[PDB]
Amino acid sequence: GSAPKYIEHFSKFSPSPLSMKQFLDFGSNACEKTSFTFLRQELPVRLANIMKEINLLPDRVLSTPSVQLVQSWYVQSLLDIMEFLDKDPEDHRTLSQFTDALVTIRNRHNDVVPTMAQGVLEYKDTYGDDPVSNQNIQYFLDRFYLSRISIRMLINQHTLIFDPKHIGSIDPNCNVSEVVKDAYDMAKLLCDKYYMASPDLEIQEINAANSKQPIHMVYVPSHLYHMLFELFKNAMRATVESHESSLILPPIKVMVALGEEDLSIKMSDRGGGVPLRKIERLFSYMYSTAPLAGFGYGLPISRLYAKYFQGDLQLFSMEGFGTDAVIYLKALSTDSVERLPVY
Ligand SMILES: Cc1cnc(Cl)nc1-c1ccc(N(Cc2ccc(CN3CCCC3)cc2)C(=O)c2ccc(O)cc2O)cc1
Ligand SMILES: CC(C)c1ccc(COc2ccc(CC(=O)NCCN)cc2Cl)cc1
Ligand SMILES: [Cl-]
Ligand SMILES: [Cl-]
Repeated sequence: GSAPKYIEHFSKFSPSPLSMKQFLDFGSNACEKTSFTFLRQELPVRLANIMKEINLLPDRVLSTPSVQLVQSWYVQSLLDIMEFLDKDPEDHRTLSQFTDALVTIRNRHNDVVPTMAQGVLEYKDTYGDDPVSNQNIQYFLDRFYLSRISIRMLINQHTLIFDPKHIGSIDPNCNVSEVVKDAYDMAKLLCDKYYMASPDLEIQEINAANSKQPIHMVYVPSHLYHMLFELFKNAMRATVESHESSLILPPIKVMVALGEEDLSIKMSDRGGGVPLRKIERLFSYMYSTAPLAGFGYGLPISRLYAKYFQGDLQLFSMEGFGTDAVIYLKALSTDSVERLPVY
């Protein structure tokens, strides 16, 4: 076969990060031909850059089953997309079978998260959980997962639009507070199910420049929902379990602030907090892997969604009181550009 030749060829290119504007323009919308000619080049590039990094893991990680399995999905996926390079953009049947091909590739990779987690596990028992192993797992999986978020983004934008308000998974007029309440409502529903007490919500907006206007942005609301959901679930558990022997149950307070460049979402809880020394481990794939806890993408992945369009997600706590979690997002669509791992 040709996979090592392909990987090698296409890893010579750099991925091309897109901005919200580039994304919106792809989606308003007859330029299917153009998304196709873009993607049949860009996907192999992104696949091959990440595939190259996987193949440079030491052989005692690389030869484990979990990694072999995902390596075979990547090989197959890239091969699926090769078939279209010499194919004819004008032939409407080329276009339809390429969409079929993206969906098949999306389904194929759906279970990477639990697959990789078996690899982390196997490595922990098999070679240990020393700080140096931790940094390497961190470094690799943040890049692997960021890369994966970016590919799904490309693919979702194509299949949603080439099957008037929403542009695939981008909402150009996303009402942040609305996404906050929806994620609260959903986490409350689970909290009430498993704990039979749930905090309330207080939302406060601060629109610095337009004191009274509701706060809107261009964003991917499913991502924002993922992050808000994981935060609510954590804050609820902290709040509820820490106030079991007490009657008052503090609310979870969220502030949504709009600056000139940041759009910031703080979620404040009175769950008793975490000492400073234990905070980093909440972002560690390795320390948060062991053979309400069932729901959510997790902290480390929620931070990647934030980073993905040049934002961040940070935690700061006061042991004995509670924790603030903040999502930092870029306010302006012009500063929202894909952040892709640097190969
Ligand atoms: C990471 C995670 C994943 N899945 C779920 Cl279900 N829970 C968490 C999670 C982890 C840490 C936290 N802790 C520490 C904590 C505080 C209070 C209790 C309750 N005690 C515990 C002993 C007695 C009552 C337990 C733990 C936070 O301080 C915290 C972290 C992130 C966060 O976003 C918000 C937070 O409040 C909160 C949630
Ligand atoms: C995500 C899964 C697949 C996973 C599981 C485990 C790992 C671990 O990867 C390690 C572990 C230790 C070291 C230090 C070292 O001794 N390097 C020498 C290299 N021979 C380097 C790397 Cl790349 C990565 C990814
Ligand atoms: Cl990163
Ligand atoms: Cl932090």
